[PDB]
Amino acid sequence: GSQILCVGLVVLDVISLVDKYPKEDSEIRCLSQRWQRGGNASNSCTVLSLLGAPCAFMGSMAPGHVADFLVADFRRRGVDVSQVAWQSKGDTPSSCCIINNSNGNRTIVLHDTSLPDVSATDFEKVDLTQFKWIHIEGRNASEQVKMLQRIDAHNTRQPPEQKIRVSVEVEKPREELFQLFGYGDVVFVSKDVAKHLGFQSAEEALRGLYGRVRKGAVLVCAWAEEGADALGPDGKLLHSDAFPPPRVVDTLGAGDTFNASVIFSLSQGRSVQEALRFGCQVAGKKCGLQGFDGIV
Amino acid sequence: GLVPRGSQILCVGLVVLDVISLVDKYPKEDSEIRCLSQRWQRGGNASNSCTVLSLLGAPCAFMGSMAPGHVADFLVADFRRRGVDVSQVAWQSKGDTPSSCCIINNSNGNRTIVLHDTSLPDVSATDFEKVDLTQFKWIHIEGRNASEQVKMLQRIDAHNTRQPPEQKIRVSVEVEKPREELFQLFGYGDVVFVSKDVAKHLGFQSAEEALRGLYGRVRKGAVLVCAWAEEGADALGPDGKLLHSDAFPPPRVVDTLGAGDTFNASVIFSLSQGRSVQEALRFGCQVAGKKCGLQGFDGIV
Ligand SMILES: CCc1cc2nc(C(F)(F)F)c(C#N)c(N3CC[C@](C)(O)C3)c2[nH]1
Ligand SMILES: CCc1cc2nc(C(F)(F)F)c(C#N)c(N3CC[C@](C)(O)C3)c2[nH]1
Ligand SMILES: [Cl-]
Repeated sequence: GSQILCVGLVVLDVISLVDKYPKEDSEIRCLSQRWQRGGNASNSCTVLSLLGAPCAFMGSMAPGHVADFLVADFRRRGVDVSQVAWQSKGDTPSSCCIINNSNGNRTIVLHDTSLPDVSATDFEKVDLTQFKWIHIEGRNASEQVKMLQRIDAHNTRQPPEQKIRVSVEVEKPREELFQLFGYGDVVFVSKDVAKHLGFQSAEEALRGLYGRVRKGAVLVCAWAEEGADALGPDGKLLHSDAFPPPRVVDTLGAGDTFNASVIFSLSQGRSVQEALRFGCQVAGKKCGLQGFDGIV
Repeated sequence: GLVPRGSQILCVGLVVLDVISLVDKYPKEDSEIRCLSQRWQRGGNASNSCTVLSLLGAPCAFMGSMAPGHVADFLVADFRRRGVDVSQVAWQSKGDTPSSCCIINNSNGNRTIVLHDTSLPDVSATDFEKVDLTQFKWIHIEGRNASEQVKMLQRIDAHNTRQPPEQKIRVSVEVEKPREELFQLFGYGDVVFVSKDVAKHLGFQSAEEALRGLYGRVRKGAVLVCAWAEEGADALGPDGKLLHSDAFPPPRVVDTLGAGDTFNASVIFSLSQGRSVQEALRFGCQVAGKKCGLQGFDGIV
């Protein structure tokens, strides 16, 4: 088990870099434009690859010239596309990303093409013996739970030595996804999902939502400039201060850089404290760079 | 391939990739929202004119700046989809192929635009010097880099001087942006298009006021054309006769985006076909009117 699998989205991010965020009905002119391979799992993959970890992407892709750019990006990164669930009905999703240069804030206007999501069926044809770790980006909850149950089942039939570690990301404040809370050894819950539940801090969110996690699972919550916090079976709250760059220029994919760096550090067998710190470290380095090149 | 001699209408100007999103509410900074619909459209004045000329049944070619890439690839395949000849493109070593982001609010209809970057250089007089003019019957220039286009226009004038009247290249100019640098372009071309917005910024309040007020700026024998949306369009020749055509509005107005370009290309086409300035104004108004009740350019003819 040498690879890390990331199940989720691949999107074409059409990035416009603005000197100030536009006012409604205004006609701003951007400083620079760029095309970049997006989607949470696709970003985590980039980050993992840059960190030296052999990784594989699994997500739906619609053949076309857009997919040709995305696939070429994965291949240039060394991201294994073999497990890609190629669809026939639909187009590859795209998004319009306004990056405010003065603060690094990112505004994503997503076009979800209604492409069929990766199903338990697509997941059943996957050889789980090559994977050290598997990360699922919370989208089709009910169907992903079937992929999650399939991993638990494989793990029981395996020695503690060659067991697959699982991580789950709850990013959007969707009720269907709160069932995944749930599964996986490491559960990543976004600051957005936390505020949706009436939690005003990462520690509030952790203490409040730990009940919802599997026995032995680590619940992780990043809180932008406030750093990130973790809560494991011991009940001890772990915290990492952020690593902000002096000039924050691009936060697009920062949360993904966080996730992949926590998964990476924990995959390398480091403490949750060390992994929390490293997550913040790599996410913070990224926030001072455009794209993902230069974080290591 | 082999283009026959004096057969094409050339359009020199912008090509841009417009990514258009329709949203429930305008997105606030640092938010990940889902759009209702997303369109990737080929825009730009000379670009749009080419599309219309192709639909009208004219062999047409586009000359604009593009940088090799995936944005250029989408635009070149859209050009070809609309039968536009793309062999005159000034391919660039530095800069980004223009791409604009438009956010349309559902609840109020207001459009927020993130305009393309300055990075890509315009078509130059040295870029235009390389073109063998003989395959063109008409050359239309969208006013942008005025100093440089003036030399292009001087070049067409030079070419024309040494040709029989039956093989002389007719020329048109579009001054659409209210930029000072452009107003020198009035003195060039056989047909001069002035926009309602340019006319207003110069103090004019009607097509009549604009044509009578600016006809002095044109060269001897030129036609100065001004379309004023719902008020129709006027043309003014060297005879001093102010021509007019009323607008031909559609039953319900769908998309007005690119209708000025549809008008321009239709006036050019009609004049290129040997029709009169009055017959061309009319046709221009008819085609631009039909376009307004249609989404995109699909069935304008
Ligand atoms: C309000 C938007 C925003 C600003 C910002 N700044 C930083 C900085 F500390 F580096 F300056 C980080 C980082 N690391 C960060 N996020 C991105 C998601 C995250 C993993 O929770 C941390 C941020 N998010
Ligand atoms: C204020 C926005 C606007 C509405 C509108 N409606 C029409 C209609 F008459 F068809 F209803 C036309 C036309 N033809 C038109 N313009 C767009 C450029 C043009 C060549 O001057 C004509 C319009 N512009
Ligand atoms: Cl422009």
